[PDB]
Amino acid sequence: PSYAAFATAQEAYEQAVANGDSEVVLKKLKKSLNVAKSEFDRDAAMQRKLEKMADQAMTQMYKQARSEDKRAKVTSAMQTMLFTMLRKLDNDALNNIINNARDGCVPLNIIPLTTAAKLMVVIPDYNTYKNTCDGTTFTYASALWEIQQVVDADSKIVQLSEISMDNSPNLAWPLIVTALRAN
Amino acid sequence: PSYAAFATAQEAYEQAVANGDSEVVLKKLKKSLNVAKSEFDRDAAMQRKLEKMADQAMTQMYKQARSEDKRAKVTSAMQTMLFTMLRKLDNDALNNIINNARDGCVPLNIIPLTTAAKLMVVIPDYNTYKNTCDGTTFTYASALWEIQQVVDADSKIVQLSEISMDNSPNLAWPLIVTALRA
Amino acid sequence: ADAQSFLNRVCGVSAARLTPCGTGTSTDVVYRAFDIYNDKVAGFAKFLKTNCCRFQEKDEDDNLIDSYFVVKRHTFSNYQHEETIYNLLKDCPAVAKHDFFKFRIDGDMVPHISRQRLTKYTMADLVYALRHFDEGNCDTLKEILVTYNCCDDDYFNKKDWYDFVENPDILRVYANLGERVRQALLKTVQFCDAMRNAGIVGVLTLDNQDLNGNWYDFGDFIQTTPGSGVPVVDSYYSLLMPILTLTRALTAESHVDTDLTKPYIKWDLLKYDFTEERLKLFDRYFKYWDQTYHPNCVNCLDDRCILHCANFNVLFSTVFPPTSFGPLVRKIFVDGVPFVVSTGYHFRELGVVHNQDVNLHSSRLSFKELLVYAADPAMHAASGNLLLDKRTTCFSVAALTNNVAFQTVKPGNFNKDFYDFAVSKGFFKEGSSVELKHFFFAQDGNAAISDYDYYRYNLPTMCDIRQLLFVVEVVDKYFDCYDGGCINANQVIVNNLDKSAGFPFNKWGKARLYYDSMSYEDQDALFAYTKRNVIPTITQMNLKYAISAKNRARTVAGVSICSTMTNRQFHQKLLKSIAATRGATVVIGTSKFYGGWHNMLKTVYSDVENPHLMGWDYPKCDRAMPNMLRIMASLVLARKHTTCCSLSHRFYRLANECAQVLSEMVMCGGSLYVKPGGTSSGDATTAYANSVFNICQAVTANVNALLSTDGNKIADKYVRNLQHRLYECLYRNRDVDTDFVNEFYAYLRKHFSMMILSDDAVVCFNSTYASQGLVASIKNFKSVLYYQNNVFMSEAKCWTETDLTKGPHEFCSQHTMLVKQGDDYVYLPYPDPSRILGAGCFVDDIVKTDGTLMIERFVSLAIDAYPLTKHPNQEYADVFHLYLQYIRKLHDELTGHMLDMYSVMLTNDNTSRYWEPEFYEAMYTPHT
Amino acid sequence: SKMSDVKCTSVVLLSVLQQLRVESSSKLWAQCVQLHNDILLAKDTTEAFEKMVSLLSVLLSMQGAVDINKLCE
RNA sequence: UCCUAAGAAGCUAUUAAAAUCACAUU
RNA sequence: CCCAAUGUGAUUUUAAUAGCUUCUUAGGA
Ligand SMILES: [Zn+2]
Ligand SMILES: [Zn+2]
Repeated sequence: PSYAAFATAQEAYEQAVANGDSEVVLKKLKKSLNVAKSEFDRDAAMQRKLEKMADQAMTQMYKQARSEDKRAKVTSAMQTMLFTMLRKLDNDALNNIINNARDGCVPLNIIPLTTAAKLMVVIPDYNTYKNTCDGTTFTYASALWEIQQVVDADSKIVQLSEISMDNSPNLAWPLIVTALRAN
Repeated sequence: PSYAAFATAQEAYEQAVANGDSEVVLKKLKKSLNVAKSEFDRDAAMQRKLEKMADQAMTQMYKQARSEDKRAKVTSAMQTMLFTMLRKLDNDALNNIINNARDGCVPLNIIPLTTAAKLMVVIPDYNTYKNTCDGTTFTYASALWEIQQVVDADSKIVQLSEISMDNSPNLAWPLIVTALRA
Repeated sequence: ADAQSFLNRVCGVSAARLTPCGTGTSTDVVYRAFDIYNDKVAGFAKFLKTNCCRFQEKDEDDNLIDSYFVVKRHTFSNYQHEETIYNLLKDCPAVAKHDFFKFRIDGDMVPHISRQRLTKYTMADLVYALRHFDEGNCDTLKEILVTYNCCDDDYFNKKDWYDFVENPDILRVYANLGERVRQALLKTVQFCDAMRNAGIVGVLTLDNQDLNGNWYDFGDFIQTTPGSGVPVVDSYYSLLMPILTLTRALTAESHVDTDLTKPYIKWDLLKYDFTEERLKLFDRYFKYWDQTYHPNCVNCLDDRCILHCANFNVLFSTVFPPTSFGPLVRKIFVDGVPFVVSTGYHFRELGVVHNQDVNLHSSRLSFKELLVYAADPAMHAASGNLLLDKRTTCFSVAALTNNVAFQTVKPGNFNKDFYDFAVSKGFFKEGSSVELKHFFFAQDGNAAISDYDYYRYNLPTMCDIRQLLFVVEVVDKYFDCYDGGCINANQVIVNNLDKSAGFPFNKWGKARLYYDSMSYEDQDALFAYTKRNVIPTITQMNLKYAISAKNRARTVAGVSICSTMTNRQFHQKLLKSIAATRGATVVIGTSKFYGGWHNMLKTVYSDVENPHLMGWDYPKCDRAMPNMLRIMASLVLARKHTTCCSLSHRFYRLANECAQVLSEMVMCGGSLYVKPGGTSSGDATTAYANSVFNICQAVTANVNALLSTDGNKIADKYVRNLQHRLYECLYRNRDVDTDFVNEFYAYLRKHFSMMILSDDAVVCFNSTYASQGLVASIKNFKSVLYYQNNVFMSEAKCWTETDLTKGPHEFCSQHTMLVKQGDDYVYLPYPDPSRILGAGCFVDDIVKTDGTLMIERFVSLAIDAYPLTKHPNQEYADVFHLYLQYIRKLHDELTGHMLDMYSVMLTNDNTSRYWEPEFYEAMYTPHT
Repeated sequence: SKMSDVKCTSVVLLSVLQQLRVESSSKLWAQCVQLHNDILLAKDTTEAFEKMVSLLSVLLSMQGAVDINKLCE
């Protein structure tokens, strides 16, 4: 705000020494310029302190609000991140167990790695069974498994010869299949 | 005061800057104004120093008044802990060992062995269970102990009928067995 | 021809069935260990023995046995002397049978001595084989173990069957030598009584005793008036000492009538004072030792008497019941209600100690007395349940709760925005030289007690005391630079007050609460109690959540506020003096920045001649450290207290370290366990006590290198005189020779120049001396650690360098380059590139995964990455530019989000300096 | 870059299992921790993808703990 | 009137200390 | 639940140090 006084004082001082005006007038101008410069610096120091103080407050509000937004959403973010990364791997065994799990064909155990180890899987309907079971065999996690028993939802044992289109309304779905790894 | 001297000297100088045409009187007005203004800025600077020092003194007094609270608060929690632990000692069993000592003094490590009413056994596998606890009573530390409870690593209760060579893969090891002095 | 007539005369009157063990009339040649001191040589070394013929017995069914007749040639004046001495000791049952005869060779009569039914090897061969160990030169140790039924010859086909850490069954095979070594200690005390009563003077050495315990050489003894004989035993016992605990020799003292076939002694359960048992054990095995033994170290005269008497206490404390040690408690009355409180301590090293300021009746408790009675384990353990924990071999005291606690560790958080940026710049392609190796590993509930059970590697270890008492005076020469002493509570500095106070104090607040609540006169009054009384204290174990390249759990020990507050007031003036010094051996407190790495390496290179570099490793360092070396470290740090403390104040302070950070109770999962030894991480002195231990083991290796070199083959007359004086300063002088301690320090500091920081070290050494045997090498550290640290040091974790323009291969996990910087060349440190990429990808909190909050984090990691820009591999040089390019992206995104949120720009544009190299290069140029 | 992507997917998958309170079943958490730590130490991708199929089968067996039919769109 | 010597007030820069925070070594 | 010591980076406050402007006072001309 005192700049106008500083700008007019320095122009009048430089004009006076350029024209060669009397030294007492040039001193009155130079001394006016010194106090006008001092008032301009005194105004500038106030705005620079208020601008420094606002820049801190704006920054602390950003950090506080965005830190709380990161912390509150963590469960939904992690599950969305996981099912994004599994698409980029594009491994057939991971795709095969995920595409079965969409349709409700899920394991009761952790899937085993060693030969002749036990697996148990839920089968929701004959229309799912037809895509994964074939004769004495079962296909899951991009490997071959051999079936050893099957049960109704009431735990009654079912023979593999009973599971057919016409008879399928008489079975108590969902079925549970028990199988072993083939090698 | 110095301010009123500054304000009255400002008006006395400013009326001469406005209408006055004598620099002579302006120079006398300027010197007396700059003296009054100097005394005003000096009084204001001394006042401002004493105020900033008083806020330092008041915040130091609040820091002390809040530190004597925390000393008295923690003292009550330490006395509550120490005087509670005196209720857990079975003084009839402790008096018997301390009166049998030659000089009234004993190792700390023998106090739970000779005086505790209750035992916890932590067991990593069924071979260690069978070698130490099999049955409903067992002997340890030259005393007889009777099992009141068993729990697993999830803190679920285990019945003694569940612990065997055949079923042991189905339990969350280690088991914790709790027993009482017979 | 003639040799059959000699063989029949060697049999003589005796029933024997001898066979020749070489050519019949000439002497045999064998390589054997000797303890030797002449006018012309001194040491404990291997030599050729060439004066003796040998014959071996068959039994009554045609098989050879461990019984030899050893025959030798004499000068006739020495033959008459050795016969004259033998006929005085002839009645002693500890002396091997001799026959003296003359026989014809080369046409003339020659005098012979025959020594009957000796073993193949001597006590010197057993001692020299377990010291001086090489896993590719075990043939004498293998043959001793197999001859005396310790194991079958198939045992040595195991992979690393000697590694105490990988094959802990070797402690059972070596303990089968124990009763054979104890019977040799008993026969020596019979032989000393025979020498004294007969009036005979001489020196006992290990090479004159067989492995049945019989004594057989007298050619250097002299006569005196009967009843005034003098056996000298100073090398015999001291050189043997580390084998007595390794072979568990006194294990028979635990049985009735000390017979290994009878049951164990059942001690009175209340008994804590074994002072008369300790004095009786000393008179049985060490009768002629000729120095005063104090069973309780509170009676000792100085630091060197404490180290002497504590070494017999680590031996004899193996006989007594484990429940006898630890805090000693008494019943006292406060306002008419009975407390149980600690009024003394029983130590395996220091003996029995009692408190001087015990009050049996009190009307009120001060704040100072509430800290002492809350820190003391007595009230906690006396009011807890009995515990039998089968998951560990360590001793369990009490369970403080009705439930056990199981502590897991969770995985790290993944910073996907940095990983997707790095993949776009071509990082992590298959077959690249830079890949992820550092991760946050998860842990299950069993991990805390599974890490605690590794204290099973701490074993009772007895030192060679004549070697240790010399080594301590050369170790103290490395600490002449500094000042130390006690300070008042108003002079103490604390780095961070918002950290844990330990147990039980963490129920009520952080360390700030106790420094605010205690006035300086409460703090100075607690420090004065610890100079007259012992405070035993509890320590918590906590699992650590931090990035690593290895999947084993890590734990940290939280030491209590009573221990932390008063140890800081005893030691801090010295620790601040070690950190403020430059150009010293111990480099704690020196930075790598502003030219500091170059100044450190120019200092260790010193003025060494024919220089190579090496560095070495300590297996299981914090778990395996002996109590005799952790007591030696605090006795060295206390040598600064000569003006401010009496001998009594210095003892009661040591007892307070031993009760609080060496042998103390441990809170682990809500239960109390007894810690056997080793360093606790929260001890204020840990980096400084490690640095004293690291110097001690390196001075020890140089004594063993010089004393086991064949002194006739050293070409330089200066180093012969240094070897000859070193043997006297260990095994024949008994006060400190200050002029030789200065001369051996001046030798060592020129030819073997060290740079030391905690458990990490570099040495620059004279490679001509190290290959002649005149200074230590990597095989001397392997031998020392094997018998001293009781751990096998694999050479696969050691290194050496021939070219000083490459620098040390690693110090403080950082490699070195010599690079041009301005007009001249300098050494700069650089990190593993996978540690710096790992810290960008994986983080310990969810809010660290938005970079706009965290630009200060990436500037700090770019300061450590900068030196990689000068490396010859472009895949390493690209790691710095990745960090600078990501810092620009974060400021551009921050600037966009700030404008979208508030419609107004930030005024601090000065962030522009952090994506340009000039800010980072200035961290590695000198003159700040 | 499939080896680094398998190791980064292991860290995110155990973080999802930990938020589903699997630490509340000590015999199940001890298997998830071992599958995770093995995938991080692996050197051939054909091992690491087999252990990823076992570790993911934990999350698929927890019926109703994730809305997989919505996450898989 | 000018030169000069001292004090005060304000302005600017620098250095030091303290607090807070990130990273690294053991 | 969350140890000890050392080093480095960033921000804020406070003290001292220098120059810079004005005011007041005194010496010399
Ligand atoms: Zn002594
Ligand atoms: Zn002192």
